[PDB]
Amino acid sequence: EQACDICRLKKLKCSKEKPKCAKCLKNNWECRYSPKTKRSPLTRAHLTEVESRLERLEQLFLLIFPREDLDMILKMDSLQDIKALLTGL
Amino acid sequence: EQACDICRLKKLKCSKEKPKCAKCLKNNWECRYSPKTKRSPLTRAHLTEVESRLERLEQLFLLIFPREDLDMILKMDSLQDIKALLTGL
DNA sequence: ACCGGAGGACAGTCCTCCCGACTGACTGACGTCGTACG
DNA sequence: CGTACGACGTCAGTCAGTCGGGAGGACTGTCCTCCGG
Ligand SMILES: [Zn+2]
Ligand SMILES: [Zn+2]
Ligand SMILES: [Zn+2]
Ligand SMILES: [Zn+2]
Repeated sequence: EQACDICRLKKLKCSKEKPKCAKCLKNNWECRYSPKTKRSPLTRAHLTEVESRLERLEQLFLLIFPREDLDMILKMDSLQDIKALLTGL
Repeated sequence: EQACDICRLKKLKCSKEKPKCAKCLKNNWECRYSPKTKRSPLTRAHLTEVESRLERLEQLFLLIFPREDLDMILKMDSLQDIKALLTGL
């Protein structure tokens, strides 16, 4: 089943043979089969672990700071910004 | 297709007839077909939105509580109590 | 009766991969200028 | 001097190649019902 890295990236049929394969072989490229990427399980128990801890950190957050701040953090991607937020106390 | 509240809790086969079904007519029972109860979507995109929020709060709380059992706190249910606690900031 | 879990239709993932559109390059054709000849 | 021919340059059109939206579909895991112990 698994297509080689390059065929994946390019989205063309892979011959998939061993070691290399038609277009990496032909075209002159180093053909690889990368490991599947580890992702979190998409189960319902796990979505619920995570929604319900996020909820409880939100509940605790609100005893400490205003709701308007909740909404800012819940969007920040930068670690300086998450820290500065906290520094304006 | 939908089974009745009761056949649902008792786990027996439901006749499904409306308004009152098999048993619920028999045992002269309060027969409800309660509406289809919502869950949040199990999709990858939504698992991931929620995991990004949780990470950001998780990070914000590493700085509020650099010292431990945040989990102790996360389990409490009382608002006064939690706030009595935190005022040991 | 009661309820753990089998059974199965279904929701949605998460792969590989075919196909269409868009961009770039190459070739051809036309037009304009310059030179040569009358 | 004037006209004609050739050569070069520029523009347009067509073809090919590549990134991309996403169809196809096996599969993971859900989430019902209700069997039978
Ligand atoms: Zn390949
Ligand atoms: Zn390859
Ligand atoms: Zn019923
Ligand atoms: Zn009923």
